[PDB]
Amino acid sequence: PIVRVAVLAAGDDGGRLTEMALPSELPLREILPAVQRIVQPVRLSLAPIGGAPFSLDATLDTVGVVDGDLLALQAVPSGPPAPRIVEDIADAAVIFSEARRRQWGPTHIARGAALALIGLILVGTGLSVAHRVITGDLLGQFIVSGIALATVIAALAVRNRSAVLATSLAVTALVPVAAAFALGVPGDFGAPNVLLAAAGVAAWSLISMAGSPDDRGIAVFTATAVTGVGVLLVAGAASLWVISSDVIGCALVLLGLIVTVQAAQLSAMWAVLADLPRRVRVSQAHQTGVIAAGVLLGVAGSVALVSSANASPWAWYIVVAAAAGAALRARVWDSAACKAWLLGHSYLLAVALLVAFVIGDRYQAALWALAALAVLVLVWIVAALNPKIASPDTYSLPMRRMVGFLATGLDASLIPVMALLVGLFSL
Amino acid sequence: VRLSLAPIGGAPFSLDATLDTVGVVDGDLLALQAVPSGPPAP
Amino acid sequence: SRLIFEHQRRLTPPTTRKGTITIEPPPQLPRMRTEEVDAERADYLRYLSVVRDNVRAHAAEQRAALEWSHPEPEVLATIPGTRRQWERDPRDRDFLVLRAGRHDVPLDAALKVKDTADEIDLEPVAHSALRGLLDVQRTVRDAPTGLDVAKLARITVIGEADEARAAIRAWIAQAVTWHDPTMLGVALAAPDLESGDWSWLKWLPHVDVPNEADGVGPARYLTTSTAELRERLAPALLKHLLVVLDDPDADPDDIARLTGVTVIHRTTELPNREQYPDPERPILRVADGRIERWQVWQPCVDVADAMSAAEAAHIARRLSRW
Repeated sequence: PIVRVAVLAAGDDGGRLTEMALPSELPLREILPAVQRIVQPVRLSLAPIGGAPFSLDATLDTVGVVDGDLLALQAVPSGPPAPRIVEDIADAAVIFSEARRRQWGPTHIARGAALALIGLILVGTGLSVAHRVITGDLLGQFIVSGIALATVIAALAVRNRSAVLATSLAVTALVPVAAAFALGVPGDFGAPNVLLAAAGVAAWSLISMAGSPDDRGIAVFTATAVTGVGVLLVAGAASLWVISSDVIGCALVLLGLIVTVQAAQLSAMWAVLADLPRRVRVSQAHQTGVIAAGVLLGVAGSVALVSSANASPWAWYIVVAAAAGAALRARVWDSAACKAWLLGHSYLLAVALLVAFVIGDRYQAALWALAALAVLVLVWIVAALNPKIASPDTYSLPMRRMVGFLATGLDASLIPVMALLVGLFSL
Repeated sequence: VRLSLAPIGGAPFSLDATLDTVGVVDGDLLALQAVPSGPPAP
Repeated sequence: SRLIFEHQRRLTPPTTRKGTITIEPPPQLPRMRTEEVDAERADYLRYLSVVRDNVRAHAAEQRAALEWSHPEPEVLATIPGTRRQWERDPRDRDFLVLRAGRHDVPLDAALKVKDTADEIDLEPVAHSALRGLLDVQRTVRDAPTGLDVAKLARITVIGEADEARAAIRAWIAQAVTWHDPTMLGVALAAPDLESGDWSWLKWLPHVDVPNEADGVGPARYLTTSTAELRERLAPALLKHLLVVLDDPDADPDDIARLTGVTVIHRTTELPNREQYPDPERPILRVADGRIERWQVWQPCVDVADAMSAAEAAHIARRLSRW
C-alpha cells in the first residue's frame, strides 16, 4: 500500500526537491527518519503546502494524502512564547509599546508632503471652476491652466527619482487638464466643449501609460483612455451631423456592450522569458481596466435614456436587457476585480436613477429606485452565506448550458429593439 | 508475484545478496512489497 | 549488529555567570522643597530600571542553559544519532538530573541588598519599588527542571493506569540518552510488560548487561516477575541502576534499607500522616497533569510530561544501531 509523494526541504540554501513513494498505513514517526536522510536542536515533520504540520501519530491515509501531492518538511508547531513579566507599571508602558513601527522618521514626512500637495491641486482647480461655472469670470482659466500646466511638468520631472510619486502625480494631473480644455468657447457648459476635453485626457493618458516604468497605476490610465476616446467619437458625430434627440446613448450602450463583449482581443492589442512576471500582470491590468470602460460606458448613455420622464416602454427594456446580459457575462471572467466591475453594473446604475429623480424633483421612482437596490443587495447576501448558488458546481449541465443560450440570447437581442427606440427603420 | 524486503522509501533488496552487504544494521525498517521489474528509481 | 561510537569532547554549553549582584539601598526621607525629592525619586527609579533590565538578563541565561540540556520529550529523538548524544560525563554541574517537568526555579543569582536597615523611615515610593523588584524577579518563570536522582535512593508513585507509568516511561528515557550506556543500567519487572507497556524498553544497548545472550536481546531484563528481574542483577549488586516495577501491590523497598540503585514502584493508595517526607524517598501523586510531592500540597511540577509508547518505541530502535 505505497503512495507516491514529493517532499520539499529548504532550510539550508535555496532548497532541495525530490520525490518518492511511501508506505501508507503507519505512524509518520516511523518514516520521518528516512526522508531526513535523503533530502538533508529541533524536531521536524510533514505538512501540505498551505496547511499546518501533520501529527506524528496519524497515517498518510487518515490525514488524507492523495497519491501525488506536494508535502513540505516543516517543524513541529511551537512551544509557549514564554511571556515576559515586568512589575513596575512605569516601564510597562515603554516596553510593551515598541512593537508598533511608531518612529516618526524622515519617511512619514515624504508621504506627508505629497499627500498635502494632491489636495492643494484639487481644491486649487475646483475653486477657479466654481469661480467659473456658478458665476462667470475667466481669471480662473488663467489659474486653471497655471496649475494644470505645472503638474504636467512635475510628473515628467520625477519620472526617475521617486518611481511611485511620479505615477501618482500623473493620475491627478488629468483632473485640471480635463477642466482646462472644457473652458474654451464655453456656451452653457457647451455642446462642443465635451469634444475638446475627450481629446485632452485621451491625449494626457496615452502619453503616460507608456511613460510608466512599472505596474501600480496602469489600469486607471488604460480605462480612462478608452473612456475618453469612446466618448469623443459619439460626441464628435453628435456635434455636427446628428441632432440626436435621445440617441446619444443608443450609440453608447451599443458601443458599451461592444467593448465589453470584445474585451480579450483589445487587451492583446496593447501587446529570454525572464521578464514574464512583469508582462503577465500588465496584461491583466490592461484587461481589468478595459472592462471598466465597458461598464462605465454601458451606463454612460443608459443613465440618459431612462433619465427624463416621458420615456419609452422599449427604452425601459433597452437598459434592463443590457444589465442582465453583462451580469451573466461575468461567469466567463477569471480574476476577481474583473468580476466585481461588470457584476455591480446594476448597482452603479441604480443610484444614478435615484439622484436623477431627486435632482429632477420626481419623488415617485426615487423610492422605487431605492427598492430596486435592496433586491440587488439581498441577492448579494444569500450569495455569501452558503457557497451554493454562487458555486455553479451544484447545478445541472443543461442548466449550465441553458444559461448559455440565455446569455447570448439577450445581450445581442436588443439591436432589433434598438431600431425601435430611434425608429431607425421607420424612415 | 514476487515479494521481498526493502528499506523504507527505497527500492527493494537484491534477492541473492545478503543484507550484510547492502548494510542492514540491527534495528531498521524493512517492507515486504513487490520487486521492480525494471529500474531501481534513483 | 551494533555499530560503534567514540568519545568526543562535549560541546561547551552556554555559560552561566553565577554572580551575586548587589543593589544599593534607597534614601531616608529628610523631613526641603518638594522639587528636591522629586529630583531624587526620579534618580532612584531611573537606577532600579537599569538594574531590573540587568537582573532580567541573568534569567535568560539560566533558561538558556537549563533548556540546552533538557529539551522537551520530543527533541530527544534526534539526540542519539547526532554527535552530541552521550555528552554528559560524571563531573558536569548537571549530572544525573532527570527532567520531570517545568515550573518556577529560584534564580541562583544572589540579589544581595547590602545595606543597614536602622530607624526605618525610607522614602515610600522609592521603597515599595525595591520590594516589588525582589519578589517578582528572584524567580525564573516556567523553566525545565526535574529530579536529581544521583542521591535520591527511592521513588514512589501514585496514580491511575495509563498515567502513573507514562511518567516513568517519560523521564527514564531522558535518564539514559544523556549518558553513555556504559554508565547506567536499568531494571524492569512488569506483569503487563508486552501489551504496548514497558515492552518497547527492550531494544536498547542500555538494556544490556555484560556478556549475556538470552537468545535474541542483549539482556532482555523485561519480564513479569519481580524476583525474576531482581536476581538477574544479583552480580550487579560505579555504574548506576534503576530497578522499576509496574505492580501496584507486591512489596517495593525489599532490597534496600546502597550506592546507585534508586528503586521505583507504582501504588494506588496515599499515606495519611506520613512522617516528614525526606529530601530522599519522596512520594509523588500524579494528578491530571501535575506531579504533586507528598508534603503535609507542594505541586513541585506545574505541568508534567508523558512519554507515549508510540514516540517511545521509536527512541529505542534508533539507539539500537550504535
